[PDB]
Amino acid sequence: DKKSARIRRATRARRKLQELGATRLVVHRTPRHIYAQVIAPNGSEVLVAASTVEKAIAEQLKYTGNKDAAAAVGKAVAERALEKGIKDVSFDRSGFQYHGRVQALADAAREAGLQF
Amino acid sequence: RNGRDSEAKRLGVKRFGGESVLAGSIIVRQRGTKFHAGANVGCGRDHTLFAKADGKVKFEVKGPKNRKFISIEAE
Amino acid sequence: MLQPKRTKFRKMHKGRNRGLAQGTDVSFGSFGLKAVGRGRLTARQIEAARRAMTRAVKRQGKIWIRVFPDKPITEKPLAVRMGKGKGNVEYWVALIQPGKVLYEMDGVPEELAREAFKLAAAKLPIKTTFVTKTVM
Amino acid sequence: AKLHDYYKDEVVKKLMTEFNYNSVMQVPRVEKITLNMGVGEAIADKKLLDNAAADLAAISGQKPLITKARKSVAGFKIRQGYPIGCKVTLRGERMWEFFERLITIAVPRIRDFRGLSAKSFDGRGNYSMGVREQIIFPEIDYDKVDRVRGLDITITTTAKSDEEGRALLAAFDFPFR
Amino acid sequence: MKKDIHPKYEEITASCSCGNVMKIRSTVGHDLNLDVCSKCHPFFT
Amino acid sequence: GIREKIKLVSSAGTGHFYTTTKNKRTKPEKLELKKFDPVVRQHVIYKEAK
RNA sequence: CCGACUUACCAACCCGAUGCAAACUGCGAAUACCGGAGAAUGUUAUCACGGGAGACACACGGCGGGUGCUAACGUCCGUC
RNA sequence: UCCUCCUAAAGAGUAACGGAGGAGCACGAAGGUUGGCUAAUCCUGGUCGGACAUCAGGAGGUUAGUGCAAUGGCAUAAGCCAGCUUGACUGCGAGCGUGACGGCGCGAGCAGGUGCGAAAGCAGGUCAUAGUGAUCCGGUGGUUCUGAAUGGAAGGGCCAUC
RNA sequence: UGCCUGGCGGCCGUAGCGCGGUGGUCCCACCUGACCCCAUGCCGAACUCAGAAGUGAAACGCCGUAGCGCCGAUGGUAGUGUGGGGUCUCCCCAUGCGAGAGUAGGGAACUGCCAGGCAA
RNA sequence: GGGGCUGAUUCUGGAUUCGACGGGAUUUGCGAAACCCAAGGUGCAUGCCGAGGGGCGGUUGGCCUCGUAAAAAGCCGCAAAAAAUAGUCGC
Repeated sequence: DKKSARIRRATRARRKLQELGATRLVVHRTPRHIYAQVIAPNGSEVLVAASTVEKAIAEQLKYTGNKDAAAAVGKAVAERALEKGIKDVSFDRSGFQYHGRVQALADAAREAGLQF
Repeated sequence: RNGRDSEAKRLGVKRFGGESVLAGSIIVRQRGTKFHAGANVGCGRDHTLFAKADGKVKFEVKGPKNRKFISIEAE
Repeated sequence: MLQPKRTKFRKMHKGRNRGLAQGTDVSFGSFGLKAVGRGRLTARQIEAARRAMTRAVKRQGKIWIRVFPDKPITEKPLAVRMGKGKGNVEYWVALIQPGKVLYEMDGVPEELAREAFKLAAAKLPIKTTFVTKTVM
Repeated sequence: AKLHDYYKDEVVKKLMTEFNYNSVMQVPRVEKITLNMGVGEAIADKKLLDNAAADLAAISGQKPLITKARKSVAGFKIRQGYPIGCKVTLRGERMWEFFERLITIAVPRIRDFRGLSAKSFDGRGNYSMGVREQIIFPEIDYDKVDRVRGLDITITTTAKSDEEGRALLAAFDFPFR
Repeated sequence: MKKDIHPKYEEITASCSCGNVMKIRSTVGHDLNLDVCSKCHPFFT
Repeated sequence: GIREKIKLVSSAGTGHFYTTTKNKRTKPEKLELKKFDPVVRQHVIYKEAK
């Protein structure tokens, strides 16, 4: 397993995000999809959820879950977040290495107007 | 051949549950990590849990492995 | 003779003997002698109690000892003053609570076993009695 | 990609006709070999390891891989973190042609060949063997080399039982004497 | 899988000297002409 | 004890120094650490001193 | 000599059962001590600052123990 | 003298020529950060090699490790490797803990100045608790702060330190 | 709305194991393809990208399963706050507090939100 | 009765009795002990029985032997078992 073993790496960031009580920016990487959510500091309610799974968002590309398709929803989520007036999140690695698509998801979220 | 010992360190709890203390007031002196940090509680160099801000000291147990927590609710 | 093989501490505290037996009733054999008084038994007392009790049947059956000294008890030398260290070990007693079955025998007639432990009762210091195998 | 194309179609239907695999993901696949040359005696001198790696040096892509001691042993005169052995983890695609360099042409190069055992398993069904020397490989010419250096060669397949790993060796003409 | 420490490679074309040819990618060096093949290995008799 | 005390004086214009201990028997070369200088209020290198 | 059979038993690790521990605890009291709320009662019983001291040889009785021989009007600590 | 367990009677504390052990150092890396990872010990198989190397697969579960003794803890690892650094920084410090006192400990946060990461974040030493001596005296560097009629000096003060 | 899945949590062993079944439309995992992004004290095992032909084997999810772990009274029992007593190294009685383990039993969870797919 | 020191030249760590003998394997060649497959040999055999055993009595609880009964092997005590098994010196 590489998934449940990844979780304990994410916990140190996940402990830190609630210990200092900041709104986080979570990721989840699938072979053919990418995911992006914004979750409230209370730790049980998700405010902004914009992923490629939705049928009205996937059809903008041929293959979802690659770098340009990951940036397609990275731009959208902060637009939905800033439409709620959100101006502070910290990017959560969610155990994923900040090199590839989950960096490219974070690049578009930087491009949408949010600061992290 | 024996009798050599040390002077005790006065460890243990300094403030009990429900007590309201100001920021920087030491909650529990301990060697290991018998009480872990919840909210508004930081571990020092020697795991000295201190009150980070105003409020009342609350003792609870949470976590997957049932780790005790000192937390502060700002009252 | 009984003595702890490869024990941990040479010297331990004197301690009190309070409470009742944490060993209830007849488990191993079929007939047992249960101590009634409260006190302690030296390891010298046990073997001479084991010797004379086994003397009655001379080989027959087996005798289940339910106890063990497991306690070094010290004594200062003769004609030395108080303190000056802790006294060294001499002999090993067993802290005995009331209602503790000391020795268990199986493989004898009922009446022969009666004097088999009664002769073992005279060797042992504390007043004690006989019990049968318990039912459930 | 020589024998994998023989594995791709002919062996696959040979497997499901042998053990009735309902799925094409339960037929075992070879995944790696462990070409490990644990010389050992290089504890005192470096070049007993360095040329051993250099005698190992002609199988996989590049330079030869060093290993380290697991802990410190008095009898084998070693301390913790000691460069002692040299190994190979030949997993993936570059390893499939090596079998034809080993299981076909290095087989008739053994001094007084008789056969290899069929009762050597890790419990799960992956075969481990150790060649007594290294000279049977084509890369060694007995000109510049100096040793009869032996090396454990463990093949690890995805066999769910011991007979399947025997069978997955048997599906590629293994010499079961 | 990783870079640069797996015991060296070089493609050669080989041919055993008994009328049986085994010409696969190898790692020997320049080339090598073999002597005995699997088909002439006496395990059959 | 063998870690005899040394001095880490600054390449800056001050005469100030950090003071610490090194094992000059085992690590023969001098120490080079860019600490904070208080007088310059800047980061400058420190070499060993006696 | 082979060399099989047998044996009180010497007899591991695993299973089940049986007891002991101040320096064993997966279990866990009484009371103890701290914080908050409240009411009755008490010549402020609470604490602070200043003037003045004496005292720092304790003793037995009770329980908690160390030690001793669970011997001592013994010794050493807790607490009344 | 200092440190750890017990005696100690579940707050802390608590003695005897009571029971047991450790310290008078080690580390510029065994420090800081980020990234990454998880042991003990078995049996299965395998060239020398067998009981012990190296290698593979499973059991197993931290019985491992944690500079060093015990205790407390630690995988979110405090264990382990890699990468880049010197936060082993200075001026403070609300706040408490603790001893008669001297003294010691913990501390977010503020100013300046740095490293890591992209980022919130972390770092003013080591997982913690021993690894140490008050003052006087004088040594060394920096500072006009003072410097006896004055210009300076000497000598002191201060700050760093021996 | 329901059935599912995925993501993030509350509680965290009635919540966990072992074993008996199921799922690939969707999702998820396996997967294929790897110069280049990037990875490496080694070989696209992990990490990384590009894709999605095959697959539900395995993982995972749910259903079954007490073969175990686990929660577990009631009464009795041990101890003890005081108050007295005894043949006072240990007990009794008055009241007050009340286990540990064991016993009948319970147990293979529940829970909050958000987005997709399928049925209404 | 107690305390200290000394306790194999190392007094703080890396034995290499240079050697037959004792343990382990390695390598070699193949042996019912390092072995099985009835097939290449190959027709009249094996076990239960009965039987007695080199000069003696026995002796594998089984062996050279006995086609239903008087002769034969390894070996036990028997016994061809050895003896200044280094010197040099005495009467």
